[PDB]
Amino acid sequence: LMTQIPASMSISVGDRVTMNCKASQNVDSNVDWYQQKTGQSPNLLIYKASNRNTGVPDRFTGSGSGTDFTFTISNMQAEDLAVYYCMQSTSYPLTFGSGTKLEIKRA
Amino acid sequence: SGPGLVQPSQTLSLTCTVSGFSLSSYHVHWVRQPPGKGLEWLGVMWNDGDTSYNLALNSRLSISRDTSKSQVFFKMSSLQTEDTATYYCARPELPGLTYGVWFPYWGQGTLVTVS
Amino acid sequence: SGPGLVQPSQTLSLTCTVSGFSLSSYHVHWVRQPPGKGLEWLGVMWNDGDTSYNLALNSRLSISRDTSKSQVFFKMSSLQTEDTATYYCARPELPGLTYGVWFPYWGQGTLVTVS
Amino acid sequence: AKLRASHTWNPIQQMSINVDNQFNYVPSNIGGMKIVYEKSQLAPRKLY
Amino acid sequence: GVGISTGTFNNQTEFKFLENGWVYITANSSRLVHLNMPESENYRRVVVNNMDKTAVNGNMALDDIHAEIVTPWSLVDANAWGVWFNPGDWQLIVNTMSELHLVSFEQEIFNVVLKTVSESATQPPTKVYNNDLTASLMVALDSNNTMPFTPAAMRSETLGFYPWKPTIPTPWRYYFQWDRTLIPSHTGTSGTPTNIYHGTDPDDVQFYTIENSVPVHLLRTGDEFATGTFFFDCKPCRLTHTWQTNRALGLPPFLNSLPQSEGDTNFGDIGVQQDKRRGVTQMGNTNYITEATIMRPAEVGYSAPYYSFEASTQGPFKTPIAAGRGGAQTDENQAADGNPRYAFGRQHGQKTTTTGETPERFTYIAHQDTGRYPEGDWIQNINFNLPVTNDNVLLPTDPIGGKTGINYTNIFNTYGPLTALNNVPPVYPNGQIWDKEFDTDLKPRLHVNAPFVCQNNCPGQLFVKVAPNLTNQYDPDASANMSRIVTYSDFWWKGKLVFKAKLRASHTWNPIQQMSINVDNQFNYVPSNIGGMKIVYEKSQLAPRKLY
Amino acid sequence: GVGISTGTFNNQTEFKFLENGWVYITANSSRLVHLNMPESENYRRVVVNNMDKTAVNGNMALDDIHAEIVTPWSLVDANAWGVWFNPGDWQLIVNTMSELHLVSFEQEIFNVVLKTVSESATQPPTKVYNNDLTASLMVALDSNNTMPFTPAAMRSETLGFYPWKPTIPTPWRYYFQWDRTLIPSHTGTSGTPTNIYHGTDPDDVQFYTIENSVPVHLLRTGDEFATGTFFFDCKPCRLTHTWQTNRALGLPPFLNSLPQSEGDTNFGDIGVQQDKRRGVTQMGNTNYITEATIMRPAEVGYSAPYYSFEASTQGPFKTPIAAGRGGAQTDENQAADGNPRYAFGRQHGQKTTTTGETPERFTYIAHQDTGRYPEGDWIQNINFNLPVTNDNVLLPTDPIGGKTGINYTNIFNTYGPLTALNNVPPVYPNGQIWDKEFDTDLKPRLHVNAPFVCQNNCPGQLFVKVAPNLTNQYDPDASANMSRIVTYSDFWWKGKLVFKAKLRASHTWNPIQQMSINVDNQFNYVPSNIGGMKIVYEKSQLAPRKLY
Amino acid sequence: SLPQSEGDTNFGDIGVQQDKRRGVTQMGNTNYITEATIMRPAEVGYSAPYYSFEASTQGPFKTPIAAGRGGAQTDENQAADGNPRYAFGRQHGQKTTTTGETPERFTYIAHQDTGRYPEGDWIQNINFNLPVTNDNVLLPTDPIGGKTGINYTNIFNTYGPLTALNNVPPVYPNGQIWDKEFDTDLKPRLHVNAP
Amino acid sequence: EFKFLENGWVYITANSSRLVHLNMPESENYRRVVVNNMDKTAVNGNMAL
Repeated sequence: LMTQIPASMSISVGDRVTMNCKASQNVDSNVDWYQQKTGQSPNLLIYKASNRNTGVPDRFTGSGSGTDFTFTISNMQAEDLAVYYCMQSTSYPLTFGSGTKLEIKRA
Repeated sequence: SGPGLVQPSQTLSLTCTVSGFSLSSYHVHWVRQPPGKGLEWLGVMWNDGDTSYNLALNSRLSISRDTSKSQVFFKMSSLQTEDTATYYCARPELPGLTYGVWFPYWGQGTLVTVS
Repeated sequence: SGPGLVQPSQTLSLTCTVSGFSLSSYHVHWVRQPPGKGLEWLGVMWNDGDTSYNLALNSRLSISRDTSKSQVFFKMSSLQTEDTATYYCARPELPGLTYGVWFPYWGQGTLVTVS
Repeated sequence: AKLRASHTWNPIQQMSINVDNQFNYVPSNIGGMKIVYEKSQLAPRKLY
Repeated sequence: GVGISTGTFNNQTEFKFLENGWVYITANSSRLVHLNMPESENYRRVVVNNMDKTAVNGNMALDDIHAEIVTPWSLVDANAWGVWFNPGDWQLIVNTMSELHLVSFEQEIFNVVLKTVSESATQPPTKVYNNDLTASLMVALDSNNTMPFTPAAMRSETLGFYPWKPTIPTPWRYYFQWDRTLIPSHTGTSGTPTNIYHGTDPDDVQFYTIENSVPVHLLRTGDEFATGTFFFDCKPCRLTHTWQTNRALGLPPFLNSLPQSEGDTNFGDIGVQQDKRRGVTQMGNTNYITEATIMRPAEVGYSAPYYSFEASTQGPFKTPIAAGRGGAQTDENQAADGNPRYAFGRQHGQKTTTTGETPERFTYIAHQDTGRYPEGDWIQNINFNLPVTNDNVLLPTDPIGGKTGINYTNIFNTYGPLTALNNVPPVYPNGQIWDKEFDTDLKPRLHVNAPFVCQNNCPGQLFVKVAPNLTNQYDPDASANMSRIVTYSDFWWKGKLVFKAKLRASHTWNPIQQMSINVDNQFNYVPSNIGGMKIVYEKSQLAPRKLY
Repeated sequence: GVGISTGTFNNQTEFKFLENGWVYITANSSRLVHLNMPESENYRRVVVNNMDKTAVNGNMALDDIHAEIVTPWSLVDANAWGVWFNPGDWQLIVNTMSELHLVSFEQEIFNVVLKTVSESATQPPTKVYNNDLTASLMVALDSNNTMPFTPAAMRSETLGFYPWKPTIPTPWRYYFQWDRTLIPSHTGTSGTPTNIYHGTDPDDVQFYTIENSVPVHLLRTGDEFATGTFFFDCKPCRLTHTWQTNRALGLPPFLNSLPQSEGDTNFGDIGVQQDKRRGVTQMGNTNYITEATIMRPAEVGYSAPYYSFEASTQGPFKTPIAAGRGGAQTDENQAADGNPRYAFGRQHGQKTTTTGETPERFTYIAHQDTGRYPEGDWIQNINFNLPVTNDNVLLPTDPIGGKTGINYTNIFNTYGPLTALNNVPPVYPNGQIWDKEFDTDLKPRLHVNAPFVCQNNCPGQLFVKVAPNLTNQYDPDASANMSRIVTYSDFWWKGKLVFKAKLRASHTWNPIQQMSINVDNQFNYVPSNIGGMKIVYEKSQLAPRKLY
Repeated sequence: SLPQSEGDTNFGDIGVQQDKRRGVTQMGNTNYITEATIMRPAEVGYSAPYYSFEASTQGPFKTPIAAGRGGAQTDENQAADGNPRYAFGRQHGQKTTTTGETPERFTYIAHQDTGRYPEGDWIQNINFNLPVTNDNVLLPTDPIGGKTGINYTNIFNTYGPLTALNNVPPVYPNGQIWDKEFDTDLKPRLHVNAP
Repeated sequence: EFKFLENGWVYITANSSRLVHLNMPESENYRRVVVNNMDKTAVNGNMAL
């Protein structure tokens, strides 16, 4: 099914990163991403890649198709932080992946 | 639902009022951990349904009063918690098959139900 | 309701789901300014009601889908605003007559509707 | 007119009072009346 | 002989009509029956006991002890409403009809088959099946009723619904006569409650054994058996509940001032003071004549002591209630003032794919409104000094002997002069059709079970058992173990029932509640892709009517 | 009982004659039937879905989604022309006969047999077969038609042709009620088309289940079952196509000069100019009266929008066409203006030795000439300035909204005042015999399926299923898995049909096309040394006649 | 192939491919026989040009429609494909205490389901090259003469050979009982007024 | 009142009545009138208002 890696990312504000995923059964593009937006949470951002809407465009960007997906972050601020989730949508049932964990680099 | 053990009755209710699109039928009770899981997405009763583990059954009338039930008992010895129950509630599935898919918003953060 | 002038249609809807006690019948759409006013507290239709200024009529089914309507047009040239619509929703009146009375809680702060 | 007869396994929609219209049928204390509209063709049947 | 089959197979609903409102509802049904050979042989008397539970302090009754006589035979029987009717057909009866009458009943059995199992050992084993002509089946049916009686659903082990699925009868049994006495107990009780058994009074014993009474047609199979039709004797039943309670009996007082504006908080006025009103009354001193205090032609329903177990031969048992909980919305649990609550399973609900097993339960309320609501009842002295002081009257909050759960309401009764109520509404499809009537001479005025009662005698049942076989060995009249050839046999079953009913007619300005599909139950009626079925309960007494 | 067999076996064609041209064509047939026991048990509702195909952009309909209720039962049915007739017999009907009338139909079933399979394990295994007398077969047949209706060939899963080869019925099924909506799409479409399912309207549900309706004779086997004969009600059908098109309606203009030499490029002359001709006309300004422009008593056929899918509960579906492609020789593909094209296999063609499987397909044209040919149609203004300039008129080469495939012709219709056409010609032997008539009140003037239609009610079908068996185990009304004894049963089947027809008569100077053997198909009629068979299609409406 | 588990996302399979299916059809080239494409005994309802005013002695007037909007849930306004909408007042509704005056209006839908839903209709060439390219077919999104509101659907008609429908359902209590029948000889097959 | 017959045929017999008040018509002779409103068809647009 779906898993979510890399992890342990500490970044400066505004910088980019790549987040990716891998899956078995061929998912077309059903790939989705849920992003707090801390509160009321998780409050999905981009629909199946790619729709930049929700709630205003160009905060992040998704792209790619098929068994893989690459999640991308253009504008990083204190309005987004910590850890996020991915889904696959296929058949029965639904399934979730687990975890990224990106907090602003503080040192 | 609970509290607390081993299988007591009821205590899952929200949200009134305007609980979503009445399509026959809909969700979402949030669902679940949140890290999981879960819950293969209710139908409508004789026979339309249903969820992925037995005795998870759901039932309710989408007319007013717009409500929910039970829910439910079920097998709680795994210490799992979803204590709310708030809506919008995208496309369920069953209806669905866009393919699928997607889930806009939610509401009413942490309610936790004891083991 | 509106927006904006002089008497356009609809746009008052909330809240789904679990909108309150279904007693035949209930409130509360918040109501109103808030400094006022207002609104002498809906019945149920043929004939049970109703509100204090004409063409304020309300109607809805308390079964599921639990919803509301209209509401309504009505006479908006007084620039007044109640844009939500969230519940609990105490005792209406009609039922009531404790005597009266009292109103616990509310929800969903400021929604403002234009003149 | 002719009475219909069941031959199905299912019940069939009828008109009836509920709380949707709770009182659209009962007068108002001033003498109010409405007679709200009512949709009657209620009975599904086979076609071909 | 074997080269024919004489039967037919019918599940149908046909409405034949007559002149002036009388309509015969003629329903038929049928089922497929499979019947294991009874493993026991001789008649058998057994006494069951569980005592650690009555032993431990408390536990008024979590069980008692009974003694029964288990025959090898088995009972195929009617007398459910799920054996013939369909929630599809059930609609057109309850919407259009204000009354019922019962007429006639009959059964027959046709095209029997007998099979055989030969269990190999050295083989996997595989089960061989060779149809046996010369084996036999026993059929024993009495229209005298002499042999003792039960209906069956005090449980609902009765025949399965649907007519594509087989169903099995159940082994047949009846109570014997013993004596038992049990003393109370509770948590704080010290010492021993003295729970004892008490042998059997030899004065009175009934072993009733059908082979000593009633004939038995025997069947190998081409042959059929048919019981002629035995009529009923009954009184009708109303399908129309009575909403009017003791408020609506009378002519309401006359308003002297009529309210004005539309929309409501608008309250008329009785227009006079409480002192000067004029009318009949029953009360100690009336300068007061109210909407409450006034003479009514008679009461409705009866306040009964609830959860009070009177002791007898069996000691503890529950004292039933003939009314509904209508008017009481705050007391539920299951059937607070009593609302008979069926618990069945696997056969008429709890949708037919259910892993393992677990019962199924729903509280069936009444749709009749007669208020017995115990809260809000109290008593005054005859002086009527108002407002009344706490020392001169009672409340439900006042103990008895210093207790709490009791109010006073657990010890009360009325019933006597003026009371009345409506016959218990039929329920569906877990309910019962007819019930035999008691043997004694005082004939209780109703039953909290069946809608209809034969005032003379009801038709009997149909008993059946596989015919025994022996290979070679035996001892004459021996309770030692005689060997046997494991067999089983199936027979089709048909049934017929005749009704008579009258169409109701509007005379009101309002429409009336009916049953119908919606989205509440969207599909409680349509099968599930594995073959699931439910037949959820349905409440029928739907029709409001005038009362007085 | 078993020691007799009551039936007979008939495939014959006998011509009985009467006075004055009326001839009864009386055909009989019969088949051998083998019937697996249905593996499922309960009634079953299923929803089928395939969406990646409607998901990807484009693909108007390569499929939709349907929901059905699958019974265990199975349907043996008539209503093909390959079940009774022979391409040997078919000849003498179509050459000599100008009309048909339908009369009567009946069926019966005789000499049933039931068998059994006991599968060993330790053995190879070998399949044992022991004929079982006391097992049973169910037969359910309604002449009320109340239970829902299908014919079958929308596919042609119908009984096999030839009467030496067995054939099997097919499991029986019918549509349920759902809702679906689907938005367009194409290759260049961006975003998402929004393809969604939409639950079920609870207002309208039909579970129709025959056991709730129609009786069931049950059969062990010596016994027979026979349905009495239910007549038809119809209008005749012409076997004679109408060649005259809108050219031949009228009296042709008079030549003023007759050509001379034999052999042809020899062209007569209308003899007057275009201006001075005399006659009736309909047109904006006539100094012109042509062979084309002139008043005709009415039109023939109708120009219909082709390949236009209107949306409904099921959304996309094709809008049928009642005419033939006659007159259009340049458009084929398969059935361009529509020429219903049968696709069958393994059972009535694709010669009976075919490795693996693959469908069989032939485009069946019409033999009727009514020209709907869309090319060569356009419109003018009312001025008639000739020769006409490109800006004042239209061509099929002109887009709509800037498209290409569309001409204008995909959006057009006429039909209205003057139109008419001939009833669809019967086809053979993949076609259909009779068709039930719609329930609503406006009664479409024909069908693009069957030649004949019962205006009141058509005879019903014949339903059959093996009777169930259990060994020993069960749960009452359980959708869990009950064990079973795998069995199957065969029964012979007979059929009878009555026709009435009139001999045509010459009045022409010419002979007329007939069917006959040649070398084109030299042997499409004679078996192949392995036993091969085809029964190639054959086009019958062979006879030209006058029209107006 | 019959599905298995209870509860649904459970979808049966047609079990064959699209190419090898067997049955009757009407279409240009069939290696395809669908649930959609197949021969049906006749149609139901008719697609009619909507909001088209033909001119006569009175010039502009509306061309009525005999069907209901059943199957179309996204088009309402008032009576989109037509759903006759009564407007009355003071005498049979708008509850009998109403200050001043103002009409009363409710859209009466049909309860009959015959789908005329115009969205999701288009046409193909006779070649059937699939998946189809935008240049070879039509969409409701394509103008006529460069317009927008028109799709193609405002100019269309069928009705002709195979159509049929059910007599207009009576309505209540604003409807009509009986209606006199026209004087001419062709006697229209129904009325969109009286039962 | 519902009067019944044999085999499913049922006569539904309904009656009614009303009270009628009728002003005297103020006009007298038969009268032919033509109604016109054109500024609305005059202004561009407004197919038929």
